Order: sequence, then C-alpha cells, then structure tokens
Amino acid sequence: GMSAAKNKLEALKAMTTVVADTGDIEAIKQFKPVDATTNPSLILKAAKLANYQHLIEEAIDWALQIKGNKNSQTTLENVGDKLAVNIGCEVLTSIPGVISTEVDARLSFDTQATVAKARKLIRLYQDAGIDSDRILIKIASTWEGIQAAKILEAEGIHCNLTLLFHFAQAQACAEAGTTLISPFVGRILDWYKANSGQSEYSASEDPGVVSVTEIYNFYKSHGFKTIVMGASFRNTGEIEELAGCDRLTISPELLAQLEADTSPLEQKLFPIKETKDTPELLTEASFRWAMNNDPMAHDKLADGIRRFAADQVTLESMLSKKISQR
Amino acid sequence: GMSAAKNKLEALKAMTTVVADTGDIEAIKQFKPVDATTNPSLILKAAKLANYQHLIEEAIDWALQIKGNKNSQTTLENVGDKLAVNIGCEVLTSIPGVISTEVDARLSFDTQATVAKARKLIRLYQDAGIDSDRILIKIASTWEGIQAAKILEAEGIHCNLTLLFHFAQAQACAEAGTTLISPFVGRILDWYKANSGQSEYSASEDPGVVSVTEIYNFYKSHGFKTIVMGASFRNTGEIEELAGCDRLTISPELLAQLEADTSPLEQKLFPIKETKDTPELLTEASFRWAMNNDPMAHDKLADGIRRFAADQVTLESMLSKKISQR
Repeated sequence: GMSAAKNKLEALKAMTTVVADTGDIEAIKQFKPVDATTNPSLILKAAKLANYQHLIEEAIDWALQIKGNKNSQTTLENVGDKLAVNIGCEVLTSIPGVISTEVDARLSFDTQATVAKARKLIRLYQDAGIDSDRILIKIASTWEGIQAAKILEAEGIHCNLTLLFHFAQAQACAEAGTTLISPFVGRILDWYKANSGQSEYSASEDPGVVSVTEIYNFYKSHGFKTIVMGASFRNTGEIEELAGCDRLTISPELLAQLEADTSPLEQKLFPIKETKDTPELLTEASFRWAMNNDPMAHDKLADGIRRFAADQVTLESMLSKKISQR
Repeated sequence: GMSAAKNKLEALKAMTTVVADTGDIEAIKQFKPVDATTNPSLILKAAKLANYQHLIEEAIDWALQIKGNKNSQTTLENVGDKLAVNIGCEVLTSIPGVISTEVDARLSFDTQATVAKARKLIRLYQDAGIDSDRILIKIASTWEGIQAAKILEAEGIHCNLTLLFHFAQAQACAEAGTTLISPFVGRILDWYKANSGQSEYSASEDPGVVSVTEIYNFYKSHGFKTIVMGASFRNTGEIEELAGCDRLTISPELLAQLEADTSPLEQKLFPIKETKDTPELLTEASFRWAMNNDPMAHDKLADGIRRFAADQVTLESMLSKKISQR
C-alpha cells in the first residue's frame, strides 16, 4: 500500500476525474473520459473533421428553418452557437458526465451580453433534449465574466471559468459561487520560458503547477466549493505533478502518452481539511490591481481572449461560405 | 486572507510546531521554541561551552558519588549519559514542550541493548525530577532500532526515530507505533549533490523535501499517528518548502535567518483527510531489500550512525581526562 496499477491513464482515473480536452468523438471513444471540454479553437478544429461536416449543415438548416426571415452578422452568430452545441451534443452521447461549451469570447468584457449568450446556449441544449446539468458554460475569467457567472450560477446555470492565470481570479471566482475553474497550466509555462531567462523547468518548479497548487490548497483549506480543473498542458510532467486534483482536462496527444506509460503514478494532491475562515471579500479594485500587477497573468488572459475571439471569426468566415452556397 | 505576518520565524510558528536543533540555552532563550533536539554531535558541541563546564562535573560527581565502587569503560558510559541528560535538563527549564535525547549510537543494531539504554535515560530524567512525557528518546531508524521503539512505545516511553532517509523506514516506524520521526532533509540533499550530476536543486526539486513530502502525505492520508519532524536542513529554502508540517527542528543559524526574513510565508503542507485503509504490514525482508536498493538511504543511515558513534568516543576521550584529574 504505497500506490494502488495497470498504467498512468488508468491510475489517474482513480484519484482524479479525467477529462478529454477535445471535440472529437474518436478521441472520446478511445479514452473513455467522464467529462469533456471544448473551446473556440477546438471547435474550429473539430469543424474541419469530415465526419462532422453533416453537423455544420444541420446547424445552417436549424439556423435557417427556424429563421425563415436574414441578418448577415446576427444570423452567422446563430449558426456559430448551434455548431458548438451540435458538437457538444455529439460528444455527450459517449460520456457519462458533463460538457463544457464556451461563449463567444468577444463578449468577455460585457457581463449582460455574456449571461444572455449562456442562457441562449443552455436553451439550445434543452431543445436538443439535454438537461442543463449535463452542461458547463465556459466563460473567460475577466471580472465581467465572473460577475456573469455570479448571476448565472445563482439561477442554476453552471459555469466553467476558464483562462485562469491567477490567485485573484481564483478567489473572485469562488467568492461568486462558481461551479468550476480551468487554470491554463501550459500557458503559464509558455509565458515564463519566453520571459524569464529560466527556460528549463521541472514538474515541481513549473510555475503553472505551482500556481494551480496554491489555489487548490487555498480552496480546500478554506472550504470553498469550486471544482479545480487543470487544463491546457504542455506535458505529462505537469499532469502527473497534479495527480489527485478534482478533475484534469487533457489533450488526446497527452492522453495517449499517459496510457502508454506503465510506471507507477504517485498521488500528489490530497483531500485537505477545512480549517480557515472564509476570507475578506476581494474587491474589484483589488482584483484589478492584482491582475495588472502580474505581468504573466495580465499578458496571458488578454492573449487567450484575443486568440479565442480570432478563432470565432475564422470559424465564421468558413460558415459564411457554406451560408452563401444555397 | 491569503497568508496571515511579522516575520518568517513568527509566521512558521503558527502553522508548524517549531523546534530548536541545539543543546545551548542561549539559542533557546533567544528563539523561544516549543521543543528542542540534541544528538551526539550537538552534545559534543555543547560540552565545549564554558557555562556548561559545571554540568560535566555534576555528571562525574553523580557518576562517582552513586558509584562509590570503577570500570574504566562502564563508568565512562555512565558519565556520558548523565551529561546528555544534564544538558537536556538545562534546556527543559526554558521550553514548554519536549526534549529529544539520543541513545549511544553504537547500540544501533541491538534492540535489547537499545531499550535498556532508553529506560536508563528515562530513569535518569525521573531522578532529576522530570516526567517521562517531557522526553523523547532518539534512536537511529534501523530495523533493530524500530523494533526497540516498538517495545518502548508499547510501555509508554516515547521515541524520536531519527536518521530517517526513506519511505520504508517511515512505514515501519509508523507500523510499530512510533511517536515521532525525524527525517534528515539536508543530508538527502548532500547525497544527491555529491552523486547525481545535478548539483543545483531548488526547494521543489530538493530530494529531501520531495521525500519528506511523500511520507507526510502517506501518514495523513493513511491515518497513521506518528509525528513528522523534518530535521537537519542545509537552508531556509527547504524549511519554507515544508511550512505546515507537524514540527520542524532547525539550527540556530537557520533560525536566525528565518527571523531576519520579513517576506510572507506561504503554507505548503496541509491537514489532509484520512481516506485510505492501513496498508499491508511491511516485513523485515521487504524493509531490508527496499533499504539496500536505495543507494542514498543505504549510504546515509550507515554514515550518520558512524558519525554519531564517533562523536560518542570523542566525547568519551574528553570525559576520560576530567575523570583522571581527581
């Protein structure tokens, strides 16, 4: 009784809820995760799949057949959402748990627009015959996005707060009653490698791992209920260094790697007891200072937002063509 | 509510029972720890103190006045023990907690001789008017020394199992009902630096820290009651990387350093929940293989034993002179 095997994928599945970071059933079928996650990039990617081409149409159909009478932008944005939901719908058939679908990132600094879109996406899922509880609406972790999550969570729409790079986002998310957070580990790494002069890190010193660890400890030791889900890893090293965590979402590439590795897997994160009083509320002004004060988190949020919004438009360009071919 | 300050010494005192690794009241008075620890080296060292010279006599006196009628070895070994106890006695006056006094390390591979000596040392403390519960008898963590600790602990003599370098020693100690273990962190470091080709380590990758962490987690997650007390540090980095631990014993040099540092101190070790079943008993044969199989722990135990036994004889040489001057 030191660890208890088979291989690392199987091993991890026993101390941590494993989640596939992909839009593609093929990967889900092969790895049999309990949740899955997508995002604008992964949706763009999945949309390029041959077997998924049918889903683009069924989206335009729905968009059109519902919308008998055309707003070249408004109507594009309805096909966009439907496609994401269709793709979610497909993965859902093959997983026992939950799906994470992300709102249009262009909405990131606008709380009300964000909540509108979340309810929208939920409704679209209800239409497809899916209980809202099978769903996590993913929102970039800006102040505004967290305020959104507050409102939604208060009426039982569950949120995945993503692009999380910092303690301050963590505290705020939790203070607002968020269901889950998805800190972007690999990206914290990327930033430090490209900016620090240290440019080799090991699992322990990996600043993403260090960050997600502080947060995890803070959550459990303070009784906060928000699920902690590491995401967006550069390597197995980091995933391993987090083994024990509530959940972890993992690329099919890294997923394959884990399954192929037969070495034993030491648990690193543990159930910790609640022993500290819930702390002073983190104010907007304090949040914003914290966040401006940390170069890497300041950079990496903005950039992930830029990147995801960009992928929204390139996704839209491609949908526009299919649009005009009628 | 992130951390809650004053300086690092004071900070650590709040998440961890702080212990001074020294024989000298001057250091105890200055740092006001709750426990203290000594060992053959520290006793040899303390014995060189001017203000302590009186204690060497009072030891020879007692040895002689009790022993009206001289065995040149046997009688030396009685003055030895008394001196350690006298020195413990002195530190005890200035600490609210417990003292750790180590048996003659030459006894390390002999269980019965060891238990005899422990009871002896306890009795000597009772004579000085001290409840046995104020005392931790320190024993090298060989199989034999652990078997000793079993016997003693079963009759309520409490043990500090020291020179701990490995998981296997940890499991065995705990399975035998040991009160406390003192893993030698700095020494694990020393070994790796001198043997691995990696020769810079940071707090996270420090193999001592890594080891003591695995153990700590194993203890708490498995319900075992043995106190974990990191010891014998090369630097503040390691002590910090362990902040939260049950206790930590620390040199006055490192103690000074901690007090002088005003940066905030993040807690790293937390109260973890008991969730796993007590594991299969670790057999002698399995212990001995584990231990032979790990170059560093195999080296470092033997060597710490050699070193401590050596310090016993050099301590004795010096006592022999004071002996013959009558």
